Amino acid sequence: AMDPEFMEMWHEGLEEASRLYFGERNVKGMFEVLEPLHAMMERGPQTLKETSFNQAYGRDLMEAQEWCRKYMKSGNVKDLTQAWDLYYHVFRRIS
Amino acid sequence: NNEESPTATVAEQGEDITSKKDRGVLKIVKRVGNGEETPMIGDKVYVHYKGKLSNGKKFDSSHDRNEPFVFSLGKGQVIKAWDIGVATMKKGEICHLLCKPEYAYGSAGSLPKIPSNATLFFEIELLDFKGE
Ligand SMILES: CO[C@H]1C[C@@H]2CC[C@@H](C)[C@@](O)(O2)C(=O)C(=O)N2CCCC[C@H]2C(=O)O[C@H]([C@H](C)C[C@@H]2CC[C@@H](O)[C@H](OC)C2)CC(=O)[C@H](C)/C=C(\C)[C@@H](O)[C@@H](OC)C(=O)[C@H](C)C[C@H](C)/C=C/C=C/C=C/1C
Repeated sequence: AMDPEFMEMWHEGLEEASRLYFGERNVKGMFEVLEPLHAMMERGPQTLKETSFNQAYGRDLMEAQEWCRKYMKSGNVKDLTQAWDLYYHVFRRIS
Repeated sequence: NNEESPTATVAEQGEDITSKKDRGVLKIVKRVGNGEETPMIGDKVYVHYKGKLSNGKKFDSSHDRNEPFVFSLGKGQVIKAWDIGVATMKKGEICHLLCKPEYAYGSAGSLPKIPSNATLFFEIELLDFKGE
């Protein structure tokens, strides 16, 4: 029912981002590897399987992205913990 | 000011639950669980927790109530202290773990929250655990 590609791309990217962030203290790297994944979800024409993925996880992923934007504006590290909570929850649903 | 320190209590009274007895992970039981069984390697585990530096500075406050924190045990998903510590717990149990840097984040730490060579204090409640 849900796009295999979107599921595999978020699994791979979330795993990479966690290694960049928790493993390497690389916040910029973390934002960079997830940025085109968020932009995918947002942009036009979508298939049935990817619409289904976006229905299941889109709100949480959008909210995770917004916490990252908040972090950039404010420097509040708790904005990143909020984002990682949401990313982890999605990571678990798709694994 | 003249009250008990939970961190000092685990440092000065906690059992050493490392197999070598190198003092790397010290444990005090706050509330005894009901379970017979402890979680096994590969189990999915659900907890509440909070974490403090041994100097009292909190680094994790938001996971102690509401939605559980989930992880897979014995996989190296979490620091070594938790793989050792949570494996000793029964369902419903609350304990305090004092984790030396060799069983936590070492000399690299996990900045900004965790400085290098930091000894960490956790309170953990084991909520439940599953084989699959
Ligand atoms: C917002 O709250 C954070 C947790 C915060 C981060 C900062 C630390 C201070 C802390 O405050 O927790 C904290 O109190 C702490 O020290 N923790 C968390 C609770 C368990 C014990 C310890 C810990 O090991 O954290 C962990 C510590 C920071 C990093 C790991 C330590 C051991 C080492 O072997 C690992 O190498 C890989 C890295 C963080 C976690 O428990 C999460 C779940 C696990 C990972 C990120 C890695 O295992 C990762 O490896 C690819 C994965 O496989 C995961 C599943 C992949 C998915 C996409 C990422 C999920 C991210 C979840 C993040 C969460 C809930």
